[PDB]
Amino acid sequence: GVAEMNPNVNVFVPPRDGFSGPAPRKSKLICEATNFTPKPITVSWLKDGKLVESGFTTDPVTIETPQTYKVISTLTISEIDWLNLNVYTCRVDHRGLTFLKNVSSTC
Amino acid sequence: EMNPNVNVFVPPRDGFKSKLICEATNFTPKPITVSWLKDGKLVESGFTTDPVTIEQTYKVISTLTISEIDWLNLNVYTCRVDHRGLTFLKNVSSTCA
Amino acid sequence: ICEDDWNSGERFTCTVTHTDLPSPLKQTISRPKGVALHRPDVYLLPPAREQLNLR
Repeated sequence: GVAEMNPNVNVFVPPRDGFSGPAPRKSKLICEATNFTPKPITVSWLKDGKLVESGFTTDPVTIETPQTYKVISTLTISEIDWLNLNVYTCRVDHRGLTFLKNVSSTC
Repeated sequence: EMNPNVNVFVPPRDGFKSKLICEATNFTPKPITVSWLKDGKLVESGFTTDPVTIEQTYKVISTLTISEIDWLNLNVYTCRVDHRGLTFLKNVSSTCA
Repeated sequence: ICEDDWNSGERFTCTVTHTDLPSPLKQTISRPKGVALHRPDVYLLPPAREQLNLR
């Protein structure tokens, strides 16, 4: 068949005018990680403690001296759930370590 | 021939140099040009273009390298998309501003 | 800032870049014009005799 690092969780949220389409409007959530090796990360979405099993598309991990990689994910959400102040957490499992990142729309 | 859906993402309110993604999914044909602006001025360097994937539709995304100081000062980053001669603009700003 | 640039009556406002406030604040710091020049009068008031008794 010697570089061991930790992933950096980066969660993207839509702006105040990022919703479009017929009512109810829908948006997307992106959780990316860069500068980490190896790549045992499994994409998992948690909505207020509830595991999401539908509406997500896990794209294949691409390729960006250690060899780094990047993974891009997409989760379909709704505008109604965004107005109820629901915290979305991007679960990251890297070599057994659990990485969490709580985001919301509170100013 | 369909109009691409321009969507620009913003960093979270509670902090995160972040990145800007301008998705243009559900577009045809495959060729598409995506650029970036900064307060109405052309951007020379500081951004890349990911290869177009396959979702018949495709998927094209762009990454812009910005800073936290230059993002919370009422700066508009319009994602100019030229598709079949049609220029698509999307002006975004701070949600809490 | 040059000395001659301040007497001309220009608007010098500073800005801050903080993550808590999304909208920077503007503070107008300009010298008002049209005022006159008055010679200051300096007066000295000796302490009263009611305080020296306490020592």
